[PDB]
Amino acid sequence: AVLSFHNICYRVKEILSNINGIMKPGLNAILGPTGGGKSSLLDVLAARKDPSGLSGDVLINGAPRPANFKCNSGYVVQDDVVMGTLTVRENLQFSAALRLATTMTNHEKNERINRVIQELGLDKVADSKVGTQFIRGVSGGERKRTSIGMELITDPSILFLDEPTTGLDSSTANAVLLLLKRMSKQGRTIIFSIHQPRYSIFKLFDSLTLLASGRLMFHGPAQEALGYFESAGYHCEAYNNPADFFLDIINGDLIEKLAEIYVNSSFYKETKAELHQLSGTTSFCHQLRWVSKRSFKNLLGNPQASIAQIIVTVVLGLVIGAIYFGLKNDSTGIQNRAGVLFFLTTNQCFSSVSAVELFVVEKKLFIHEYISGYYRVSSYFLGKLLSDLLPMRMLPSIIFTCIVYFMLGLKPKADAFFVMMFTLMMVAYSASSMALAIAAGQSVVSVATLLMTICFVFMMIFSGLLVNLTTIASWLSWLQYFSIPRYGFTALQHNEFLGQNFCPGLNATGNNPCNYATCTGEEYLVKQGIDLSPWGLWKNHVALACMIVIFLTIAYLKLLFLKKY
Amino acid sequence: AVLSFHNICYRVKEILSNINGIMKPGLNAILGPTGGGKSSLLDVLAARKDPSGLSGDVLINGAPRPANFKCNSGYVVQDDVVMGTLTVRENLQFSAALRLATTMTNHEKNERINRVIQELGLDKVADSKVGTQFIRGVSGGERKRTSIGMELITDPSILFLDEPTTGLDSSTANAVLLLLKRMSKQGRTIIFSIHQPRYSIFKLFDSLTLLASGRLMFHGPAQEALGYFESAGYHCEAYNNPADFFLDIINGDLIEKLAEIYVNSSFYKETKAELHQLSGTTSFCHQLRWVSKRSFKNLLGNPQASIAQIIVTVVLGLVIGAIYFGLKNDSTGIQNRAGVLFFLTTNQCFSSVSAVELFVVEKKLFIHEYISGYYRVSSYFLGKLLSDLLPMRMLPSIIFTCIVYFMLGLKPKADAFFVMMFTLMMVAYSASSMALAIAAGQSVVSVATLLMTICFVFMMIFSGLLVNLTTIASWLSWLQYFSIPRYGFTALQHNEFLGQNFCPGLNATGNNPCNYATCTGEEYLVKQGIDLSPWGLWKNHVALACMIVIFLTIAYLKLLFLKKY
Ligand SMILES: Cc1ccc(NC(=O)c2ccc(CN3CCN(C)CC3)cc2)cc1Nc1nccc(-c2cccnc2)n1
Ligand SMILES: CC(C)CCC[C@@H](C)[C@H]1CC[C@H]2[C@@H]3CC=C4C[C@@H](O)CC[C@]4(C)[C@H]3CC[C@]12C
Ligand SMILES: CC(C)CCC[C@@H](C)[C@H]1CC[C@H]2[C@@H]3CC=C4C[C@@H](O)CC[C@]4(C)[C@H]3CC[C@]12C
Repeated sequence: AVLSFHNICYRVKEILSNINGIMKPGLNAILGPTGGGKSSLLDVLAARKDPSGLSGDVLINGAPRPANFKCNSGYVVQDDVVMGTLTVRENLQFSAALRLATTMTNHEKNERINRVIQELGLDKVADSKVGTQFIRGVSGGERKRTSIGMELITDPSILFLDEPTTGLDSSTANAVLLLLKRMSKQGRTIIFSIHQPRYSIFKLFDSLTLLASGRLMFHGPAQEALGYFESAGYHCEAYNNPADFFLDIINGDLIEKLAEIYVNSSFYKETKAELHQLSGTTSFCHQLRWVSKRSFKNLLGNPQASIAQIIVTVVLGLVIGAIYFGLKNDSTGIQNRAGVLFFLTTNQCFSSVSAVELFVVEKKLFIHEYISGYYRVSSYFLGKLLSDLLPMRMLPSIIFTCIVYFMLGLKPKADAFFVMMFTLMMVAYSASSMALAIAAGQSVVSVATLLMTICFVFMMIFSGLLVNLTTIASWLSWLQYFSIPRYGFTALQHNEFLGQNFCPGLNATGNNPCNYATCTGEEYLVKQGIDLSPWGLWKNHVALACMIVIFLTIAYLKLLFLKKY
Repeated sequence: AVLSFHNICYRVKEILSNINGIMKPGLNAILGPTGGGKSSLLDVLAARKDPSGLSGDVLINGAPRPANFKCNSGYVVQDDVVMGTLTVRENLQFSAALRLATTMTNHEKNERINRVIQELGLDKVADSKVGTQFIRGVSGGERKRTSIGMELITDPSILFLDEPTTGLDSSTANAVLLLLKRMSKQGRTIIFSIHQPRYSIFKLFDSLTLLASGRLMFHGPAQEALGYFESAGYHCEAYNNPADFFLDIINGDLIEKLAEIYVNSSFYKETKAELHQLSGTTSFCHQLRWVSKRSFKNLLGNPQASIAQIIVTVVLGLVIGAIYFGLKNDSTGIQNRAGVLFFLTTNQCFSSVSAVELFVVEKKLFIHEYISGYYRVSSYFLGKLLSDLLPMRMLPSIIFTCIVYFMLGLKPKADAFFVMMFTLMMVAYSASSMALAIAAGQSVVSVATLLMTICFVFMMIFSGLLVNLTTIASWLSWLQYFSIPRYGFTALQHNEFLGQNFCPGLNATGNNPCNYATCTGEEYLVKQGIDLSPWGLWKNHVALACMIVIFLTIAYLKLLFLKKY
């Protein structure tokens, strides 16, 4: 194929202006400083910029662009979207399992990818972890071509690369481009935007589209690539870089002085002729099965934050298991259970600040994938929390009630012990479902951690311990239902002080003199304003279920309405 | 003033090796890549590297370095050390007020610095805020020139500049380079290390000392600056950068091939001739008066970290003031009073995370000023907390207990109001001192926060409310004394349960049947196990003062034993 664009303009102040470059198959390039449009019109061609400010017409061999054009062409980006704790043969496995595996069977995807790993120089390191900045692995010179093949699995026709060789250890930074030379001969239109090449590839190109000050510059066809500026007064000369002086008139030795050449130039007079010549979603249930495989294999591969909520949980169980040990039934038994039941509820809230890193640590990965048509939004959101949020906020609840229960000496039944295990694994979801809502769809975390714990302290006040709720008169008992650690703390106190006594040496079973005593259980709950009825126990657990579905929806309601551009 | 160094070696693996350069008065330079040794030998000549790993010698006009060599030579650095929210005239005033003017009075410093601001291009914007990243102001081309004049006040001999043009908006990047030429004509030996110049001032220098791979490289003299590489095979050619092709040898068109030409070059053999020829704390009381004037001015002009700790104090005072309001003396008066006293002492303890930014955010400021001999460490530390710690930890305490005391209805005495205002501003310093102890002398905040709020939860348990302390049996009750909000909570509970009744309609002054009642005040305190005597109240305050003196001391001790190099 062949790309072209005529009379392109754009606004957010008008950013770009009328440019009319052509783009033949081969190996193109975009040049210029960072302030110009070296990173702008790449997002115009690949349907990445917003179609509001776009005015001109961009063509693909005379025909206009299809309605599915962005999901057939690669967009290898600068910041690497390859997953860290994953195998390379597993990483290309994930790309092949979504874009093209609708009809071909499971021994047809593995022969197409072996055609790719036999390219790229990859068969030596084909079964290693790619490594992160935190864990050593495959070096940075070999991960950029690893991300190239992830969008080469489907058969493309344009590879919109996005400045590969920046911060890429220049001794082997050419190894990406000499690789790009040999793959360009098969009929691929490599269109990218390199960042400050010195001299070496200035002959090893096919067509430049240098831009400066975000306005306009040609030199579309370029193998001579320098002859346009040696007749304009401002000459690049002996002992001068050719690729740096061209934009040095804004660097201080006007750009309008070299802009005005193109009314009477040597390349504009032929390109307007051709540009005026030609002027006239699959298998939903397969998705969240395979999306579930990455986030689970990511957790096993990185055992530094996974065990970090297991050790600090079972250590904290033993400290509460050692401070409290054999709590008695004396006069200091009401206060001794009011604390240890308050600590288990509040720790299940405040240790759920670490769910902000479930969506915001890889927000750059998500927007690139959904715009490339891998999976639907609801398949990501129903699959992500089903794989990481559930089995990391459930097992650190049942270990944290199995250790503590037979060390304190609570009510030693069988059904009343499976409720305390149930309420902690329900309040920890309804605490984490709050953190998922005010985080998803952002870029930083230091405005969604100072905001969340400043709202988790206003929930800690109305909790039936520091207030004694049935004393605020009218206009501040309607904030009482908005606090998550209430409903866990009430249901934990309901099955705890039923049928117990705290006045040993006397008896008040049915003969109760001497008021202002609080020595039996069932009068203590009356004073704290909670119902003495078996419906009143399960009233909280149907409230947290409605607190989860409300909060989890407005996460998924805001993952749809985000700027996917 | 003339520098000379012969056969320098340096080990942390030896990074550096034998270098043989001579530095003439004029305007020198240091070139090369960032991974090499351009940023390494600047800290060797300017006495910033430690003299341990150094084996070679440096000479100032044949004499070695005196014991006071770093206290006459400025070290203008690449990241700015100018105070952001301060005016330029007072900023250069502070630089003059410490180094030289102990004998002259206050009408000689402005006589010298008016000559300085008449240079430098300062006479337009001499009286504004210089600004920072977060708050705007004077542009970057004027902020870097302010640091130059800041260490130009005392009459120097060498200005060891430290890569000025890093990220410095190239159209006026030559302006500071043009400014350095004119001041150098009067006996200023400028030694700096530029970062990738294009072509222009490469000829407008006096003596390069280009280096690469941290090993060695020559061209000491520089007036032709290119005549060496046209005789070495790897010739810099027409239409090629001369500034890069000298160091493009690290990219591979071998660096060591050029080093073998250095045993037979035209500059190795005559430089060894001369180097083998020539080889054969003031007014301490005045200091902390003036140091406190800066940081107090840094609170006035920056109303984003000062009034932010007043609004969240007074919007919290009403929320506490409205939840509890007119607390009674009936049977739910104990729990309703122990809550709000627990929430006041812990809120002063978790409001200590906002004081670890008091030393950490300006460590790069403190290291540069102490090695240049501005002030002693005991003047900086004792001058810091007098200005930024005292009037910002006390004023959000007495506004927090005045607005709530009559709002709740506590004991309406006169002296019992001056204990609650006193104890909260006594627990606040001891809380802020502990956050000063495990932060002072570090680089990142996110280690001294997840280590400190993991310790201020081990103090929130042993706090007289969630434990009922006389049940921890033997071997964890020795951990009872290591917790800061215990001492603030007991002394607040001591003067608030003394002399009241929580048993309306009955009376237990000397007639108390019906045990487990807690109808009087003094039965509640003995049930918690605190001393019911005027010694036990003031026992906590003398314990808190011993906590302050211990923690403030190790803040001062770990400031001394720091790697100031
Ligand atoms: C078990 C508990 C009970 C109460 C509290 N918090 C408070 O008692 C409290 C009091 C006042 C404020 C208000 N603060 C005022 C100033 N502004 C700026 C911020 C909020 C906040 C919290 C924390 C905890 N525990 C807790 N909190 C956070 C984290 C952890 C934790 C535990 C284990 C592993 N990792 C983290 N544990
Ligand atoms: C703004 C959003 C996030 C918070 C929504 C709070 C609401 C939805 C929560 C707080 C209190 C909860 C209610 C408390 C009482 C009951 C019991 C029963 O009669 C129906 C459910 C119902 C009515 C709960 C439904 C969910 C509930 C109404
Ligand atoms: C490193 C620090 C925090 C712990 C060291 C202990 C210091 C800080 C604290 C902990 C317990 C405190 C002691 C507890 C008991 C008393 C009461 C009286 O007899 C004199 C003060 C004295 C003796 C306190 C002095 C300060 C003290 C010793």
